[PDB]
Parts: sequence; C-alpha cells; structure tokens
Amino acid sequence: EEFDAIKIALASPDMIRSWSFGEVKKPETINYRTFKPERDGLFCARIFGPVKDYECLCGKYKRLKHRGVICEKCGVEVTQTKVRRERMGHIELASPTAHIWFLKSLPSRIGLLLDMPLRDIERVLYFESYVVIEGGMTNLERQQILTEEQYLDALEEFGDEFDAKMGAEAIQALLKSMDLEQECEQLREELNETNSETKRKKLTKRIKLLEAFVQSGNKPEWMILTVLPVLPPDLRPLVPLDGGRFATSDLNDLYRRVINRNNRLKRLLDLAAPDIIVRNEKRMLQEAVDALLDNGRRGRAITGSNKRPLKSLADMIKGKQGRFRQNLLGKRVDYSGRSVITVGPYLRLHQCGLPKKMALELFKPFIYGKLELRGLATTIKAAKKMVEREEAVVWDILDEVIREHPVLLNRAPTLHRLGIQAFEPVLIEGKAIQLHPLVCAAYNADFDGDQMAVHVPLTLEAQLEARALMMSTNNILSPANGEPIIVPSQDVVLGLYYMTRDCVNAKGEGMVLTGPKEAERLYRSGLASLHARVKVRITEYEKDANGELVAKTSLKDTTVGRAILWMIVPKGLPYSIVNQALGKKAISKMLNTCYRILGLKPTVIFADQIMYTGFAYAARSGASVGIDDMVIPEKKHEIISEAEAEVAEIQEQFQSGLVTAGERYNKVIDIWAAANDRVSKAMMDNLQTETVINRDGQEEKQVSFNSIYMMADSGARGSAAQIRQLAGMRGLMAKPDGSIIETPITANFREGLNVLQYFISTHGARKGLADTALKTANSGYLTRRLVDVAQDLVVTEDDCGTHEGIMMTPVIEGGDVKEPLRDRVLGRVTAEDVLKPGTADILVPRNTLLHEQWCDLLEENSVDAVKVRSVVSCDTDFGVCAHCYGRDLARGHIINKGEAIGVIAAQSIGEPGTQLSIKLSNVKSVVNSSGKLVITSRNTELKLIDEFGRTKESYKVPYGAVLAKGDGEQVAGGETVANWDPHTMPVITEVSGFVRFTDMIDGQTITRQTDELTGLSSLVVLDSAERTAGGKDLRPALKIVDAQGNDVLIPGTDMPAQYFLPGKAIVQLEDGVQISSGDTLARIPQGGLPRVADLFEARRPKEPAILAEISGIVSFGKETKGKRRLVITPVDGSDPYEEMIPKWRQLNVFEGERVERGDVISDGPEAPHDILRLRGVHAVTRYIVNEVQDVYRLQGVKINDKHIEVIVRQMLRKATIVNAGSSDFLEGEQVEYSRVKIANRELEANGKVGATYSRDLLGITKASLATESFISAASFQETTRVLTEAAVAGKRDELRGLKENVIVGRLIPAGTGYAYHQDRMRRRAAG
Amino acid sequence: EIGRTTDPVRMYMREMGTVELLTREGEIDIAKRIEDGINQVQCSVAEYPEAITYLLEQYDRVEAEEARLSDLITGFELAREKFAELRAQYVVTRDTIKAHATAQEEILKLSEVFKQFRLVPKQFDYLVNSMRVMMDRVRTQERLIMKLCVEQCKMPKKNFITLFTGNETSDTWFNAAIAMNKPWSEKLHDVSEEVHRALQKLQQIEEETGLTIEQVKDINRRMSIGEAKARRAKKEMVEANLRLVISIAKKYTNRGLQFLDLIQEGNIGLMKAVDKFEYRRGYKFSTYATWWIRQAITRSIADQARTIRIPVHMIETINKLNRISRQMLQEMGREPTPEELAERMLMPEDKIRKVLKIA
Amino acid sequence: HARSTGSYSLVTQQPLGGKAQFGGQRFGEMEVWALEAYGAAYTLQEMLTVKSDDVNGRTKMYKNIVDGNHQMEPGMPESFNVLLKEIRSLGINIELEDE
DNA sequence: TAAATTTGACACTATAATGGGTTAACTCGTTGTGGTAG
DNA sequence: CTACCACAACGAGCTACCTCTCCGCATAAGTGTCAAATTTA
RNA sequence: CGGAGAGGUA
Ligand SMILES: [Mg+2]
Ligand SMILES: [Zn+2]
Ligand SMILES: [Zn+2]
Repeated sequence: EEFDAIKIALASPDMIRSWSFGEVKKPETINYRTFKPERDGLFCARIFGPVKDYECLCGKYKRLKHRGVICEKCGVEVTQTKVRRERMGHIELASPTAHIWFLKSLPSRIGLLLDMPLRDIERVLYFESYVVIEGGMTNLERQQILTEEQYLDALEEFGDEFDAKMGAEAIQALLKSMDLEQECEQLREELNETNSETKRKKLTKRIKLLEAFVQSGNKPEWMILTVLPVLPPDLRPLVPLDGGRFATSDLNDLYRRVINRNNRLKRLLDLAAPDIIVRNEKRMLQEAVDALLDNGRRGRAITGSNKRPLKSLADMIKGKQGRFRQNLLGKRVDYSGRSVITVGPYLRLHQCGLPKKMALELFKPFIYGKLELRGLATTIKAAKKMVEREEAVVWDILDEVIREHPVLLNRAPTLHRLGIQAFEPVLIEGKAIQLHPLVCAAYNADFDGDQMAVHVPLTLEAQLEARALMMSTNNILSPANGEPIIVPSQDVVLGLYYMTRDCVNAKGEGMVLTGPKEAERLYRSGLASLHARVKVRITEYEKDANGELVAKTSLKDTTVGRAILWMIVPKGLPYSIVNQALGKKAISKMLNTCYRILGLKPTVIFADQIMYTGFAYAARSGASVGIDDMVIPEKKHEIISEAEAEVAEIQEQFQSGLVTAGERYNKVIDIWAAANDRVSKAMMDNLQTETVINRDGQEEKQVSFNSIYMMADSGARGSAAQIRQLAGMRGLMAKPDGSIIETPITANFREGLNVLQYFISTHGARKGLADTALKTANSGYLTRRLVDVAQDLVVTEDDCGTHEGIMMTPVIEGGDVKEPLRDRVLGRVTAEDVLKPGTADILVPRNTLLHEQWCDLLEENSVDAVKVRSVVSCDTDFGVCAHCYGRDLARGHIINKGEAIGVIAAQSIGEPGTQLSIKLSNVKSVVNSSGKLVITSRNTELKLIDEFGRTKESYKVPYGAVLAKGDGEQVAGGETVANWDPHTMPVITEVSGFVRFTDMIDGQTITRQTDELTGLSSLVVLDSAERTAGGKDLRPALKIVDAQGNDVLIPGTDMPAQYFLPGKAIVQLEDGVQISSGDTLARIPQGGLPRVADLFEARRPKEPAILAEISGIVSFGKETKGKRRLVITPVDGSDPYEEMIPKWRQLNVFEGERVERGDVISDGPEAPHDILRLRGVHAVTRYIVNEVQDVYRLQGVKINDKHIEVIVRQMLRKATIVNAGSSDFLEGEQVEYSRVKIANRELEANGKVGATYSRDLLGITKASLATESFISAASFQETTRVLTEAAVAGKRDELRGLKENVIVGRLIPAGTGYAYHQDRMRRRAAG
Repeated sequence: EIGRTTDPVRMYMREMGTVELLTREGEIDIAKRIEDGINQVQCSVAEYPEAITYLLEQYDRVEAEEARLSDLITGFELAREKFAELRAQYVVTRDTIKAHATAQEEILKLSEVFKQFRLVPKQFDYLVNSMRVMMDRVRTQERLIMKLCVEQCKMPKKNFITLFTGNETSDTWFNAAIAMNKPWSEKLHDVSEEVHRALQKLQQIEEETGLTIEQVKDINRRMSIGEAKARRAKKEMVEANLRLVISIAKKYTNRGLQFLDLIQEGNIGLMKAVDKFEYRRGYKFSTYATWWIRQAITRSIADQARTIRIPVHMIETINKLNRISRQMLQEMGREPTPEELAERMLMPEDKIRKVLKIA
Repeated sequence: HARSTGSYSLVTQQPLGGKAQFGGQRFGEMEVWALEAYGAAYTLQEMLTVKSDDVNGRTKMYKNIVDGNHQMEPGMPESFNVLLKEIRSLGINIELEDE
C-alpha cells in the first residue's frame, strides 16, 4: 500500500498463469432460465468468486459463520463479492500468436530485433511464405524467406538438415534461438568500420533495443503470446436494463470470438484436419486475438451488430474518452452543486450568496452531526427525516454550520488559475448564487445565463487551505503580470468619471468649503452640483521613511465630486490621485498605488468602498442613451460626395486606357480609406466638444456631456471604432477570400442600411463568429501541451549560487520603445552589479531583489541595461532555486520554496490565446572620396543614443550602404542618415586607382553586350549555371589594382584585394576609369496563435537561413552543378566541414570576405535549432522570448517574460553527447541533461576525464513524450507507443511529478504537501 | 500472387481454386482407393492373433447379453452361430499353434472370413490404437537399444542392424557383437545388465504377442501403408469439394457467424460425409454430402450465433414460430397476435408457453 | 440542481452524471490544473479520492462527518485498479512496485 | 430418495445442387520504405 | 555506395451542462433415441 | 447506472 515505484516489464507465460485462478473454457456467459453464471464461462463463479456477499450459488453456505471456505458442491469460495473485480482468468491458446503492439506499432520491435522487414514478418505470420530457423548447410542461412515452391524443392532435396516453419510459431522459434549478447557485441564490432548516417542510425537503434533487453531481464520469446489473461467479470459486466434486456460490453464479444475459435482449432487438431483447414483456423485465431487487443490496427475493424467498430482494451486505455483522461485526471465529485448566477451588490469581496436549498443539500452530513450532538435526534434516520421535512430548527442549525465555512465557486472553462475561488457563504432565499461584481473580471463571467458549480471542503486542512490560499481577498494581483485583477468594470468607472469630472458653471461655482463632509452635505442638500468648481480644505497624510504618517493641510481647487470621493481614500495617499477625471486606467493606478503603499486589507476595504460609491452615484447620475445621442456629423454627405466624384473620375480615366485595373483598385481603396478617416475624424471632433453652451465667462467650450462620448472616453464600454461604426461611417468590408471590396458601406447604423450593405457585412460577421470557436479550440490544445511540458517543475532550493544570467535591455525595434527597462526588470534579481560611471555611479550588489524603489533609482540614474539571473541559466538539478525565478507576481515578494511555477507559467501563456548621438556598433568600414561613409560589414547596427546615454532607435544597414555621419557625431532629429538603394546592392572595393580586366574574356565567363540603359559597353558576367565548358573551372574576379596593374593587397593581411564576383550581375563599370576607395562598381539584386504554436514546438521553417558553423574564410569547392558546395576553411587549422546550398536559394555573403561563428549567409527565417547549437542557450532564449512577446504585444496583452523563460528551460532538458569519457553513455544519446550534469559533477569530484555534451532543442510535444516518466507520457498522448517502449525497456517510475501523484492519488510535491514528500524522502534516504 | 492482401477469405479462396473438379467417375476411383485402404488395414489387423483373441472375448461377453448385438456389428440367430464357428476355428488354431504352415493357413482363413464383418468404428479404432500403443512400446524398446548402441562406441549402425534383424530376442546376438573383438566391442560390457533388462522386456512383448519381432513389424508396416493410402485418398476427396462447401455456406450469411467460420464448419461436415460416403449406391457424392454440410452449418449456427446459448430444440421452435408469423402476416395483412399463434401453432402449446418461448 | 450522496456507476464506481439521474458535477482536467497551480494539495486529494471513486474512503467520510470529526483517510481509487487490470489483460505486466 | 417428465444432446436424412457482398472515396506533421540516377 | 525525393501510413484536434430518442432489424427444413436435471409426496 | 444519434446553452 506504501510504494515508491510502479514497475513495467513484459509478462512471461508463467506469470500469466500466476495471476490467474483458473482456466475459462466455454463461450457461454450465463444461464437465462435462471440468471446464474455457467461453469468455466466468462462469468463463472468458481474462477471469479461468488456473485453475492458470503454466499454460494447452490445456497448451501449462506452466512458469515463460514468466513472463508470452498463449497464441495459448486466449488465457490465463500468471500465478499468484491473479489469479482480483482481475480483474473486465463485462456490457453493452442497455436501461439504474436502480440500486435510488439508487431505493428512502429518501430516493429520485432523486425528491428530480428533485422527483418515488417512485410516479410507479416508474410510469414499471414501463412504465405516459409521461413528457415536453422540450417546446417550454407545454402540456407538464418531468416531466409522462401516461397511454397522453394520450400517443397528444399524439402525434397535435403528434407532433414534444415528446419523451415511457417506462422507465428516459426517467429517464436527464431526469437528463442537468437542470442542477445552475441548480436550486440558483433554489432558493436561492426559499428566501428564505416559510419553512414542512415546506417549508423539504424545500428544505434538496434543496439539500444538489444541492450534494453539485456538490462531489463526480459526474454525475446515473450512477445509471442501463448496464454491470454482474462479480465475480471465486474470490469466487463453484463448488466440488465429496466426493460429486461441486457447491455453487455464489447469485451465479452471479443472473448467469445477468441474462445470459440481456439476451441475449434483444438477440435480440428485432434480431428486430423487437412493442412489448409488448420492454417485457416490459425489465421482466424490470430485475427481474433489482435482484434481483441486493438480493433482498428491490423486491417478492417471487426464491427458489432450496429455496424460500428467494437471497443477493444487499447481503446479503453487510450484516447480522449479513455481511462487516463476521463477517470484518473478528471473525476465526478460528491458534495457538488450547480446553479445560475446573478449580481449581488451588497456583498463584500469575501462573500457569496448561497441559496437555502442547495446549502441544505450540500451540508446534510454536517447537519446530521450537529443535530445528533445537540440531542434533538436519536438516530441517523431521524435526522434524515427531520431535514427532509425542513423544520425551522434545521434552518437555525444550518446557519450555525455554514458560519466561517468557505466554499469553492468554479466556472468552466477554467483558463487560468483564478477560475476557482473560495468564498464565505451567506444564506439567501431564491435559486441563484449571488456573486460579487468585482470578481467577474477574474471569472470572465457575464450575467446572461452563465452557470457555475459549488464544491464544499470537508476536512480541516481543506478549510485552512481555502482560507489562507484560495480566499478572494488574497489573490488580488494577477499571476501572469503584477497588476490587480479586481478592477471596477463599466459601471463603477462610469459613476466615478461622472463624479470627478468638472463642468464650467454648473451650480454655485467659486464656492469655498471647510472639508469634504461639507461638500457631501451641500450635494445632498441640492445647493451645488457634483460638477461645480470649488475651493476645498484638504488634510492629506504622507509616509515618511519609516511606517508612520505625517499630516499636511492646505487648500485645493477641486470639484464637489473630488471632495466627496476624498472621504473614501484611506490615509496615506497623495491628493493628486483624485484631482483628475478617473477613467479605468486611473482607478487601476489608484488601486495599484494603494496596494504598493499600504498593503492588502486597506486595499480590500478601499475597493469595496469605491464599488459602493460608484454604483450609488452611477444610479443617481441618470445617464441614458437615446437616438439623439449618436449625433451624425453634418459634413459626412459632402465628404462622401467628393469621394464618389473622385472614384468616378478615376474609373473614367481607367476606362480611357491610362492605368491598369490593379492600380485603379488600389487607388480607389486608398481614396475610400482617406474618406473614411476624414469622416471618422470629423465625427469625433463634433462629438468630443459638443458642450459649447457655457456661461459666466462667455460662450466657452468644454468636454462634451454626451452619453455616448462618456461611455467611450471613460473606458467603460466601447472604443473609437465602435462609435465610428455607430454614428460615422461603417467603412470598407472584406470579401470571404480576404480581398477588400471596392465600394464601402457608406451608411451607419443610425441611418439604417440597405439590402446589399447588410448582405456584405454578413460575410465579416460569419467569419468572425467561426474564427472565435476555431481559435478557442486551438488555444485549448496549446494550453494542454504547455501545461504538460512544464508540469514537473517545482522550486526546491532557495539559492543555487550561479553567476550566469540574461542581459535585460529595452527592446527598441522600430522607431519606439515597446517596453522600457522598468517593465523588463521589475521583480528579478541582479546576477551581477551595475558597473558604470554614468552620472551617479549606482552600485547595487548581487543577490538583490529589485523592488519598485530599486527600479525607480535605476531609472533616475539612467542605467542602460542590467544582467539578471534567469531560470534557464539556473544550476539546480530537478527544479530551480528561489533567487533565479525572482519575485512571485501574485504576492509581491520573493517566492516561497515548493510553489509549482510550471503550471502557473503555462496557464499564463495559454490564457490569452482566445484574444489573438548616432553610435555605430560592430563596424568595419572604409572612407570614401566624398565623406559618405560606406560599411562593408553585415552585422553592423546604428543606434540613436541620447545625451543621457539612453538608446532610442536602431537600424540595420545593408552591405555597401552609404551614410554621412560617423561615430561620435551628435546629429539633430529628422536628418536622413540611412541612404541606400533598396532593390540592389553594391560590390564596393577598398583600393583606389585604375582597373585592369583580368580573368574574364567575352565568350566563356562574360557576355559581350551593351547596357540598355546608358548605351555603354559593359562586360557582364553570366551565371555559372549557363556557362560553357570553358567557364566551369574559373571564378571571374574584378581584380581591382593600382594605376599600373599589380594587385594591391588589403592593409592588415597578406591576401591580395580581389573580388570573385558571382553570376547574374549587371556589371556596368568598364576599363580606363577612376575607382575610389569604397565606391560602388556594379549593382546586384538581393497569424498570432499559429506563430506562437510554431515557436514553442519549434518547426524548421520552410525557407531556413544558413549560418556559419566555423569561423574563417569562405570559398566554393564543387563546380559544374547548381548546388554550390561551400568550403569554410579556418584561418589556423584544417577544414573538416563543408556546406551544400541549392540552386534557387539566393546568397547574401559572397566569397571574398571572412565570417565568424554564427553569421547569416542566406537571408530568411532562422531555425532555432541552429541558433542554439551555434550561438548559445542565451541567444536562443532571447530569440524565443522576443518572438513570443512581439505577437503577444501586437494584440495588446501583457505577459511577463519569466514564464516564457521557464517554458524554454523545460524545452532544453535533453543533451546529446558528442564525446564520452567513462560514463555509461556510448554516443549520440538524447539523455537528460541533469543526468550528465550530476555524472560530470561526481566524476570530477573523484578526479576523472568527464564527458562533454551538446544540448538539443526539442518541441513541446517531443519533450513531453521524451520525459523520463512513462505514466505522464501515457496520460498525455500516444499511449500505445509509450507503453510499448516502457514495457520493452523495462523502465520504472519514481513518482516525482505532480501529474503522477494526481494519478496515483497522493499529495502533490508542491505547496502544503511539499514538505511531507521531503520528509518522506528524508526518511527513505536515511534508512 | 502471394503479395499485398489481408482478407483471409481472399487468400483461402486463392489456395482453394488451385484444385480441379472431379467427374462422375473420378469420385468412383477415389472411393475405391479409400475402401481399398480400409480393407487393407482391416485385413492387416485381422491377421494379428491377440486381436482375434480380444474380439473373441468381446463376442463372448456380448453373448452374455451385456450389450445389444447391433452395437458391434453394423452389417455384412445368425451372430451366435458365426461366433461359435469362429470360436471353433480359434480353438483348432490353439490346437495347432506351431504344428506349421497350417497355423498360418487357419489364421489367414480367419482373416478372410472376418472380411465380411462390417463393425462399429469405435472398436476398430480401439483395436488399431492398441496396435499402435504396443508397437510404440516395442519401438521405444529398440530406440533405447539404439541409444545403448551409439552412446559409447561411436560404431556404424549397419553391422548392428544386420545382427539385430535376425534373432534380436535372446542374448547371443549381444554376445556375438561382444565376441567380434572390435576396439569398441569389449567396451559394451558396461551396459550388459541394462540391455538384458531390455532383452527380457521385448521378450515380454514377444510372450504377449506370440510372434517374432519381424512379423509384427511387417504387420504394422502394412497397417501403416494402408492407413497412409486411405488418408491420402480421403484428403484428395475432401479438398476437391470445397467449392460445394462455399456454395452451401454462402446462403446462411449474416445470421450471427462470420463467413469463414461457416466455411470451416461446412468443411468439418464435408469431412464427415467423405468418411461416411458409399459409392456402391450409384449416386453422386454431392447429393449425399449436401445433407451433412447443411446439418453441420446449421448446428454450428445453433450454438455460437448469440451471446447466450440456446438449445437446439428451442431454436427449432423459434423458427417454427418465425415462419408461422410470416405466413400469417402475409395471409391477414397484419402481424399476428399471441392467441392466433396459439391457435395455429400446435396442440400442446398455449399462450403462456409461447409467451415464455419469446426470449 | 444539488447532490450530497447518491448512486454510483458499476465499472469505475464514481458517482453518476445528470440532473435526471441525480448525478455529481465533474471536476475536469482544467480545474485540476488550477488547484495544482494554487499549490492546493489537500483539496485536490479529497476531490480525487474521498469524494469520488473510492468506496471505503467515501463511506468513512460520511461516517466521520456524521460524527463531527473533519479528517480524511485516503485510499487507492478504483479507476486505477480498473486501468491496471485492463493493461494486464493487454498482456503487458504492470505492478505497483513496493519501494 | 423413488419416480415423472419436460429439457438437452447427439445422430441421422442418398435425384442434383460447384468461387461472396461492399463501404463510402478536411489538414498536418513524422517515419519508413522504394526506388533513382550518375 | 550512398545522399535524395515522393509516396503511404499514423496520430491529433477547448471545457462544462441540459433534453429527447434508439440498441436481439429482409432472409431458416424436420425426426429419433438416450441421458438428465428440475419437479410431487 | 451503458453506448450511439439528434438538438440546445454558456
Ligand atoms: Mg455568459
Ligand atoms: Zn451455493
Ligand atoms: Zn536560474
């Protein structure tokens, strides 16, 4: 009952007999005159136990007095009926068959072992061709398949020397006679001669399987099935229905088929049937067996009576509706209710309105217990009937029981962790659970008929669990990003916006007040409006260095609304928070500031008070929508008429025959877009400042008091696009094929649409409606995979003491900063110090958690970039340390050890899936003759650095691009420095003088032709793919020389300055000209969710970009073929590496320069595998983070990067070994990186050579399947293959992941239970 | 060809179609070969004396009327007198055991007077398997003799079998092999005791057979060759009539059993029909074999068709009901009621009996 | 709809599903991940063993709550043994390896 | 338990009958054969 | 001899809940002795 | 108390 492992291994026939209690030998299930089981039937009582508790079938022994005994009349053992679901039987097959899992689930595990094709094995199995198992003569070797004619020829020729058999028995003999160790050693010997990649792979797979057999103790003959185990009868029950008819399981049918065919085979064998007859019977027996194991695998699935394929055991193991995903992970739970939800405005954040009837039903055992304790009931039945007729005393005791007893509210689909929460119950009369208005954002719950379920914690640990961890007053900040989730939504924000806003001459303007209380008095008295501009006395409390509050009193120019709201604000907040119109962002900042300054409880009370006041004054406001509130702009008709005139004249011009149809289509699209923008701007202007009727100074202008503009500006509901479609112009709609239709929908939703515009808009409506469901399904699948890959990552250590880290820099792609340094660095821990003189020389020490104060100091001191410890670089085995992760976003302080971070990261990533001076760096350039600097490097970048040191913009120049300002120059804004020809690219040189044409002659490497643009005689090289036989062995080089002719060398090295210029170049420069240094010589031409899924599971792109694997010069090695071979030889040693490039793929870097480690040679998307294997783990981590964050930012979703880093770290768990030392690892084994890390640790501790390695970037699915735990992989996906691999390898599980303990039924090694597991471990290790 | 296929029916028909049909007279000669093998094995086992002793004592014990005389003899007041005359021939043979060709003459005339005796196959098979069991007893005797022969001497088999095809009963052949003074001849003295236990053991066989080793060897050899010829003829008859089995079985499809199971049960029935077919009636084999094939197929469908097994008589009644219902539904234009079925069905059946008969 | 304790299935022996047949609410995989993310061990265990397909645990739970003591005694769920028997019938030896 | 009887099982029908019914027939990535041509 | 491509095959697809109806479908030839398990007093 | 098919809600 207390076990540390679950061991998987093959089943020998002797063990199969060992499980069984008797042999079933008859196809009949039960009798039907009396519903009693048969003898040796599929539900026989003798083998599977008695039907009833402590009873016999005859009825002789019928009580507990004979606790355990076997009746001599019917043979049944007197035991409780539960033994009917734990005792197995066995069928003794006559002809041994082959296990289908070890035959068809690729790789075959038999053909890979015997080294035979799967087709030949199937041919022998199907009784089609003979196979020789052994032969003394050399003519017939082992595993030589012969036909029937060849078999008869050999049998009449030798007849006695060889042994050739047919069917599964022959394969069993072949497996039995084979020797594992001799084959493995001879393959070890033969692996060393030559290494072809495919051959090396097949030999290494074979040797791994053979060594798995040698180590696991299994025998090769055991995959040949001889005795079939039989499931207990209660797991395949034959249960009657209410109509007298029975509803049996398909397993009974499969077992009947198998037993009938086996019995008939035995009959024919004893009857001496002809050979064809017994062969057919054996073949059908094999088909019965494999259909039993899994129906639709070998051939046609055997259908039952309703023409549907039968459900086999494998189908009951694997699948969406299998055992794993429907009964072990998710279960049906008692003490659960479900109901529709309404709105409760009088509650708090920690209360939920539970109806009386559901509360009575849920707490029924508790009510029984308390009623019994009080003495109002004698027995449990009395309590049952008493609560069944619901006296008032029952209600009073129910009120007593539920007091301080939290319950869990749950709404599906639970995307992120806030989908389940603990609330204190309050008894309400009705039938709907009353929720709190603020928690509707976390639940994503609307009040349009949504439903949720209620669960009841039972034990004390569960109650404290819900009180300290799950209470709605604890999880205030979202775990994905450190921002509050309980924010006012669409009503409180409207009320507060109407409060804090100011009119011009509302009522009693210019008044003066002694405090907020007088303001509230005046408003409730009716002598002043909420929008009057008044002078008020305010006493605000500020926080000094320590924890007390000092006070200051002054006069402020506020409104009555701001003063009234000042009552709500707790003491400690500055007055600038309330002194402006409060939108949704303003209130969010209010709550964030209150949390950061005061704590938790004051924030909770402040939120409750804000919601109460918002509802009250939103009700009192009386804001209403009307048909006059969507004011049509008065200039829409003129703009639409002008646009129609423009499109008409463009159409007429096109019909005249001047411009093409496509350009006309684009032009009319642009014209209509401009008209739509103008209409939208005019309407927004006319709605924004409607309130021009103003007094007491003059006719003044102020922000409009329109209802629609209120709901749009305050951020309550809607945005600019919705109001544009409402009162302005609907715009341009897209066709179902994605193209934009020419004529746009001019009318808005107020003027009413005609038939055709409505018909057009239906296309977009339907497309969006379908895309919603499709992206929901895709996001669900992605979330499941992400949760699986990182399910086993738990924080174990407090600090690993590592010095690695990621270099956090503000992303400055484009012309703006997407996230500054602040959003990048909040929460993380400094890996190193901040060593820069700067202006103040800020110096934070290592191992410091950067608070808000620390980040504010960093911004004040203007630090460019900081190195911080990251999860991917942590040095803890089987988990990470607390310092590397950083700050717990949900709480606000350092993370407690034992918190599962992988699940949080996966949920955070997969939740928003349903919404989707100039400084030159790394430069090598040459000065031209005009000062327009030209760079001959590729990886050069020009950044726009401030006078403060901050970097604002960055650009990448093409090769040979020209620029006027060098490093150290302070250029003013708006100056165009990036000047370059966009379409073509130059072949610039570095040496001045004249030019001599050497190594090119018109006819074999250049084409004699004249330029069609200038008329000058130009010698253009033709590409080597179309050259003659004389152009197949030379590279034409424009060998630029001095004024006389000798090839001048590049200064710095001894390589002559030559330029092997490639083909397909329009070379315009001719002889007898002046060439400067650096000048040109010739011109040579160059979704969101799917993107996230592709990035995380790491596909090789359709058009990979080629990197440089070794530093050195580049040259071509193979000729007369369009697939160019590249010899990147090093500048110091020999070149053992080559590259192959196809024909059609363009080349960026020519064969004249030198590349370092990791240089782009061909443009295009970069495969992350190459980036990892060349640049490093940090580079691939940064690449993945940036690409995911770009997609998540384009749609406007804030996700912290540490979650992506955790996913990436889980993606890099495997390390293929390139060179072995003394460990038990041969070569090229994708073994766990932690295993080799600890192996190297111990090997260097005892002083040996050690083993090198190379990490590999697997996809999420592949990494999840390659996990060391076979149970988790089986519960995930591809259960058949994973189980077969585990069985053949003889693996074992140590139960270290959360999912494993969820499946088996123990505490998870995380949170509260973590310590217990550690204790258990510290008791298992120390004894 | 033997290539890409998975349907067992297709493959089975492929091997079945390589055998040609038989004519009106081919079946006649096949049956003649079958009966020739049967007669040959019957006369081979008839010549063995202890066989006639066993049949004589069986006839004597059934002359005590412990079983009906129709149980043993299936054809050819009359049985008693022929039992008496075969008893007289047996006792006159007992008077002339070795006194010497007249003993062989009387045992052979006993064999041919036993030729007309067509008997029940159970006792015939009992006799032949008794022959086989004592023949494999003696075969194990000479097999352990051969083991003793080539376990320590590494000696050629020819010289030993030449001295073992003569007497092989007393000890003088073993002593003759000893006395030949071969280097591996004098080394056989280590196993002198055990082979002696062998020599008497086969002697026991001798004294329970009354004949020499060669006589029983050739008798069982003739029995074996006759059995092999009969088995080959039976096989050729069976495997040339599979198309008839397929044609009969194709009409009972989709009633609970797969097609190939029906084919196999029809094949078993065809084997039975071949075992019981007589060509001297002048009829074609197809007419006699059809009854057996159909009976086997329908009995197979009556035991394994449904999850719950129903007895054959109940299944027959169920049909005796199905047909009636259909007949009445056709006649009246509407489905019958239980009372009408009671009226039309049977004299002992009433409403309750057939209501119970409905599942 | 609400339910405290009712009828159970035959094969998996967990409470049925449906208002018409007085069933219990399913606690799906997503909610298991959520309670896992909280670090909520004890509630997860009680929703996996004693409020679900474990016969001894649930009857002990009823007896104890009727007696007022709020404590759990978990056990091996029946669905796990169902899976073990099925995979053994597949012919592959699996077993809970003690230590 | 002695005896009754409806169930249940098995054995046997002698003109000639000689090769069967059938269903339904996105999108994507990974693995393993099966040539292919120089 | 082995680097390469095109086919075939296989495994994958949110969650939870509610209601209703359907599942021994067209087909089929009867007798005769012997054992035996359920049935009355 | 099961499994299929159809429909509906969020
Ligand atoms: Mg809703
Ligand atoms: Zn009993
Ligand atoms: Zn780290």
